[PDB]
Amino acid sequence: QVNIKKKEKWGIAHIYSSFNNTIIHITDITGAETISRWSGGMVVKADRDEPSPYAAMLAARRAAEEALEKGIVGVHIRVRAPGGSKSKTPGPGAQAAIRALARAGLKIGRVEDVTPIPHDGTRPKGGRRGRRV
RNA sequence: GCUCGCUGGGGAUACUGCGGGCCUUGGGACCGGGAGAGGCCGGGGGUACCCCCGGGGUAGGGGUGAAAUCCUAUAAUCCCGGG
Repeated sequence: QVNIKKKEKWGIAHIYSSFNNTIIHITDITGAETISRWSGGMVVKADRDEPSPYAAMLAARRAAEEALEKGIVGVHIRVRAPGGSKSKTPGPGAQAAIRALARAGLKIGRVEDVTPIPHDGTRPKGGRRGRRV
């Protein structure tokens, strides 16, 4: 690690928001180095706390502390969602992670839509009425 | 008055049938601008999924109303680049 002349590293904080868990992973600008990867499960094991927003807040906060050591001080936030036969809407940890970043002191200059939306179409599981209980 | 089904001649020509003539009002046909997810063929773009190659990166991922099966450690999820 020499040949820094940017004078302020920037990291594209990736947020994958499933209804089944929330994962928060941060990489530098390139994407070529992962500093942090923290998931809801690693925070707390209980299968319902896994997508829960409090669990997601703390996972994002942990990563955020690591990012500050690095001198990652600005973040782009890239929101996506599951998409191949799931709902394409982002889960609860999106809103939680944005809040953990806002408290954490990492300033957001862009908000980015890299979510799976096809222009070629994908069918999600149902039963001819969608999902039901 | 009767099922009242049949017959012959004379007359009329509105309406109907037929033969002839005639007219554009119906019908089909002509020409010019114009719009279109009409049909047939060829070319081509991107989004998104998937597979595989390489990098990066650990311990859970996945799934639900909750779960469980299941999936994962010479490494899955995760994140990048390429085909």
